Amino acid sequence: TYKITVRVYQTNPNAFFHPVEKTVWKYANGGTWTITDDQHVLTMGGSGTSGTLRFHADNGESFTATFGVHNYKRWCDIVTNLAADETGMVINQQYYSQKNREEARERQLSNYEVKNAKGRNFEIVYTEAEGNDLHANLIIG
Amino acid sequence: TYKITVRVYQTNPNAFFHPVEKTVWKYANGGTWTITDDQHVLTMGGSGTSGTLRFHADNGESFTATFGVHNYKRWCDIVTNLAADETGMVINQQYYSQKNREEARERQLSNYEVKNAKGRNFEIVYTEAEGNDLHANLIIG
Ligand SMILES: CC(=O)N[C@@H]1[C@@H](O)[C@@H](O)[C@@H](CO)O[C@@H]1O
Ligand SMILES: CC(=O)N[C@@H]1[C@@H](O)[C@@H](O)[C@@H](CO)O[C@@H]1O
Ligand SMILES: CC(=O)N[C@@H]1[C@@H](O)[C@@H](O)[C@@H](CO)O[C@@H]1O
Repeated sequence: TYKITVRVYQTNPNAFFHPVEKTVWKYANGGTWTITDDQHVLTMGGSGTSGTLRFHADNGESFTATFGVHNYKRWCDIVTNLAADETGMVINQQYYSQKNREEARERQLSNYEVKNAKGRNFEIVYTEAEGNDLHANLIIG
Repeated sequence: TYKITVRVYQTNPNAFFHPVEKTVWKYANGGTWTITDDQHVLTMGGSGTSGTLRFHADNGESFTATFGVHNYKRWCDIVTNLAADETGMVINQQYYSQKNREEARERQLSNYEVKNAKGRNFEIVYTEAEGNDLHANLIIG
C-alpha cells in the first residue's frame, strides 16, 4: 500500500478556502481519505490510483488538488478556474480518460504550481517524495 | 439552491465506521460538502444532483449513503457489500447511468433501509423532508 499525508497552508488573508469534496479513484484496489492531526491522509491499495481534494472560497474561487502514485512514484496536479459542473469526482476520473490530464499524471511530479484567472498562486510540494510513506504540503497564495 | 444536513447515528459498538470519501455530482451547477456542528452538509446549486458519502469500518465492512434532489423532491439510497473498485465516485455516477440505481433515484424516497451480507442494517430518514432546507438521519445498525 501507499500513503500520502497532506498539510494545507493558507498564506493570504484576502480569501479563505475550505475542502468541499474528497474522492478516490477505483484502480489498484481503491483507497480511503481520512484526517489525522489536522492532515488529510490518503491510503491506496497499490500503485496506479489517486484521490482529489476540491477547495472553495467564499468569493467564488475554487481549485482541485490531486495526489497519487503512478509507476511506483508520487504524482500531483492542480486544476483552477473550475466551472460549476467541474466537481472533484469529474476531475479525478479525467486523469484516466482525458489525454491532457493523463499526461499530467504520467509526469510523476513531486512539485507543481499554477495561477488562477485572478492571479492567485497554488502549489503542491512533497517534502518526503520517496518510498511508500509520502508527505506533501498544499500552499495557497 | 438546496441543502441537505446529515446526522450520523452509530448505534452498535461492535464496529466503528468512519467517512472515507465525499463526492458531488456535476448536474444542477454542482455543489459542496462541508461540516457544521459535527453534521455533513451538502449544498447543491438547484434540483437535479446529489452527493455520496462512503464509510468504512476496521472489520472490512463498507457502504455508501447518497442524498439528492430529483425534480424538486428529495431522494436517498444505500449500497452495501462494496468491492475494492466500488469507490464513492463510482457509485455516485451510477445513479445517472445504471438502471437499478437510476430507478432508486426516481423513487424519491424520504426513507430507505437495507441489510449487508453480514446482516447489519443501514437506514436513511429525512426528518425535514420538504422544501429547500432538508435534514436527514443516517442510522447504522
Ligand atoms: C503500477 C501502476 O502504476 N500501474 C498503473 C495503473 O494502475 C493505471 O493507473 C494506469 C493508468 O490508467 O497506469 C499504470 O499502468
Ligand atoms: C490554469 C489551470 O488550472 N491549468 C491546468 C493545469 O494546472 C493542469 O492541471 C492541466 C492538466 O490537468 O489542466 C489545466 O491546463
Ligand atoms: C430539475 C431536476 O431535478 N432535473 C433533473 C436533471 O437535473 C437530471 O438530474 C435528471 C436525471 O437524469 O433528472 C431530472 O430531469
